Amino acid sequence: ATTVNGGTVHFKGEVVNAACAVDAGSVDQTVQLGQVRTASLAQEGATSSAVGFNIQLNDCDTNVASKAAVAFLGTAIDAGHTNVLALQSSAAGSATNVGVQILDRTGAALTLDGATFSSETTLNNGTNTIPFQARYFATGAATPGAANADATFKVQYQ
Amino acid sequence: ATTVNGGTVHFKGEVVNAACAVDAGSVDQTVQLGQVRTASLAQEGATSSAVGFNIQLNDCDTNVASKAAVAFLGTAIDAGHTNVLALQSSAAGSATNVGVQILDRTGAALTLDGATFSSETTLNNGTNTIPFQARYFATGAATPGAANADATFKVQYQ
Amino acid sequence: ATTVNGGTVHFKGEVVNAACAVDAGSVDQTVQLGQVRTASLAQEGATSSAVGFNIQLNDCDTNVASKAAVAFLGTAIDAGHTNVLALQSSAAGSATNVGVQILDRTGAALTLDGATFSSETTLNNGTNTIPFQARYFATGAATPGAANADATFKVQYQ
Amino acid sequence: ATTVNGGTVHFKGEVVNAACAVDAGSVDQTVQLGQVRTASLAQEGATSSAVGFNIQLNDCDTNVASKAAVAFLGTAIDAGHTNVLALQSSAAGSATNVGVQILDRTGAALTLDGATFSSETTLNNGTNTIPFQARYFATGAATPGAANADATFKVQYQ
Amino acid sequence: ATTVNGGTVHFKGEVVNAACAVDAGSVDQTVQLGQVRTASLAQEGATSSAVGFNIQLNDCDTNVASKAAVAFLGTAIDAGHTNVLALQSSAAGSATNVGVQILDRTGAALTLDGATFSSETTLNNGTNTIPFQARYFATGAATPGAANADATFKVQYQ
Amino acid sequence: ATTVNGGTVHFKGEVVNAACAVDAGSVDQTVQLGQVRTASLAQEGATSSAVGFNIQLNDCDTNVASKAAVAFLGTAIDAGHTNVLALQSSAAGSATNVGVQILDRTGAALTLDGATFSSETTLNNGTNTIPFQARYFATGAATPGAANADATFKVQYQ
Repeated sequence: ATTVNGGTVHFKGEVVNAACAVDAGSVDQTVQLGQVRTASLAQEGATSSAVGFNIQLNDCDTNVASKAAVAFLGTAIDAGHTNVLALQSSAAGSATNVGVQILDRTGAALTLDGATFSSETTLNNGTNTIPFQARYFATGAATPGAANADATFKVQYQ
Repeated sequence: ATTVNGGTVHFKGEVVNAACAVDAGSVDQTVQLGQVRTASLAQEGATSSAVGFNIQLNDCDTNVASKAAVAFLGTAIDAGHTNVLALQSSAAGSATNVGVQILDRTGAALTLDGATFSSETTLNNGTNTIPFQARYFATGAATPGAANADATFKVQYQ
Repeated sequence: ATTVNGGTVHFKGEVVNAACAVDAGSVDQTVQLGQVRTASLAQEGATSSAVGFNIQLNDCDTNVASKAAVAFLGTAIDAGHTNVLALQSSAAGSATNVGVQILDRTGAALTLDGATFSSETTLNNGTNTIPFQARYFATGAATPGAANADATFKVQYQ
Repeated sequence: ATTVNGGTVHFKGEVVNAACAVDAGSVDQTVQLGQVRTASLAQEGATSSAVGFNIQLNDCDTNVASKAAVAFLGTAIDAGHTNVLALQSSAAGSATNVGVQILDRTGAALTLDGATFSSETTLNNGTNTIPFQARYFATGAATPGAANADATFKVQYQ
Repeated sequence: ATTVNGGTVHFKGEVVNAACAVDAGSVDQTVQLGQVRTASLAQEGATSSAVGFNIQLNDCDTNVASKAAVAFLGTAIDAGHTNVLALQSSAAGSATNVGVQILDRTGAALTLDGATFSSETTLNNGTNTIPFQARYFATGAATPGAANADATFKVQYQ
Repeated sequence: ATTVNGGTVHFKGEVVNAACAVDAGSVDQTVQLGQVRTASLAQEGATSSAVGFNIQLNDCDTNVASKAAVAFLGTAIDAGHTNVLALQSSAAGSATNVGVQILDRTGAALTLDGATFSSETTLNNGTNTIPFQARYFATGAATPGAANADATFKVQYQ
């Protein structure tokens, strides 16, 4: 009887030519690292506790590819720390001398060039979960502030 | 003492003469369908796994109306596929022979003309959620690319 | 106390005896198609990915009219391609053998003469948005250059 | 090295002895009102929906002045409607019985004599923005046509 | 080897001499009020449900200032309702007798004169978020339409 | 029946002979730096917190090129600071001794001559995202004011 305007729906997705497809919950996931004390990042090379995040793969076909690796891309904090993400929230409130390190399943920090892939993980037919960890890395004496960071990843099927 | 310029706030809303009001989280929502392999859309009529999204109606009054239906409006991929959304992100990166198909609570695909309303759902006083599903539809051999799409919906109360 | 002259303000608008009124954001809008590779437009009939744009109608009264259609009027690239917009930015830099195609909600290219109206969209009282898509159309081997174009539209109410 | 003629650049500006300075984007701005229906302006005194626009003040010094007001100057539509702008685009095609009203931040229409100043908004050090609204005013039965208008403003500092 | 023109990037920001700095996500934010029924705004003085939004301050120094207040500036709907924002989207389609009220942390509606600051909130070193609410206010029998509004705010530190 | 003039639509884009094409959302994008305090920019060489932005590439073909680099072009603040964007808003109200630095994915600031390309990022078939950061740079004691800036970029494929 009465018809009114409702609104808009935006659909996001991608068609890939690969052995697996990234889950809808892994393409744009947010990782809450929590707070970290300055006393825990009081020197160069100091690290915080790790926070785990996963990249799920769906509809995997082991006949097409047997192993999958992930390479992360982002802004590095320095020219001597290529495996540490630079913080980026705003222009005023952000921690200095602090970055974010992404660790593959072997526990090694991945360099953020978009070309160095992590350790290959064998795939099974179906749903695959690749484990990663993230932590704060101190390039000096840390100062308080926001510690948000962003990165993109690509998956290599071989 | 010290007063500085802060910024600007924009308020978006609508006043409707209807039995229900669309929730602020449903008037403009993003649905992340994730990725789909090209191998899963290798023929005309192929479909992917469905992703659900809801349209929430607030402050519903059953004395005004008891049933609600939703009609979507968007560009169609072809004249032979009038229930398949055409992808629209940019001029370079997009999947070909692929479209987004919107499913109502009965599993049928809705016509994207803004005049074919979904199955009517009984309303109760207060908050009502109308379930919907979105998937990918292949009008041929799919090719890799971005698969973003947009559509608008209206709500009919009777 | 101190009075100085500030400037000038210009107001643009129209009064129409129609069922709806075009929104202020739709009477003069810019659509960013983005870049497209010459490799994707390497032959006659080649098309690019589509970019969407909407023409919003406000204060619609379904008693006056229930269906709305839109015709477009611009310079055609050729007499054998009457649905392709010719590019026009300057005298030096522009793409050759490239045009702009406007697609209505059925996915069909519209003739650019201001007399071939698109598919009639059902109207509801209040805000109405009519979806359109724009893409690049190759009338030959495309060559690099700017690809700016423009057109005027008129709305038919019945 | 080939040297060719390039063209001409014209610089516009003004040196003011005032507390603030009008932004380069506010000295000459175009306000797009959109379309309005004759049915919404079918009687004397009928108003349309308002469209907002701002006049921005830069480099404000509160030590010189603390309050700024704006007076608008233009051709009135009648002797009994001195706060309604007369339309002016060309000798034909303009709307009759329609005018433009500039609304203060208190919602009151401003007299278009260049001497009635608006509400005195309080200034802060730095960028300052004064909100304004423009709407269509019907002095009779509105007729279709173009509804362009122009006005000039001066800023009072005290 | 192949160099092409990419595009343009625009950087927006402000340098302030204040105890805090407004976050990049708070200087220009959109608040989605959602829809409201005319039945909920059927009389003068009727209010809708509130939608919350925050203004975030970064790099706060409690040594410089301990309390922060926010004053909003915009066009008032009338002269008796100086705390109700006037709607402004286009010349047609907006709601009538409907406004937007901004409520501070104490629930009181703020006068939109740009000089009546909200309740003082104590600042802590680092990130501070000031809670605000926005609701709909009826100045009579509400009529259907778009209900967009805009306002600017300034932050006082003392 | 009733046909009225609707308005104008302008299509903007480019045809490029390159390995990738810049996304429509990256050809002309506005990034919000936010506010920054003069206390954080109180000396030459002082920097602010970084704000990230991306240049998305679409329809990438790794058979044409495997790496992409971006060079930015704009007005430098001084002769000794060739990698700091000069602020440009208007004849009044801008900040002094403040500029914008665009940081490569390696964390280094880029020279703004349109010929110093950033570090190459490996490309994959399909959508590619190149990360960048923007911050404020002080060439002296910063003064309050607006801090808007502009720059153009070009992409090298090799």
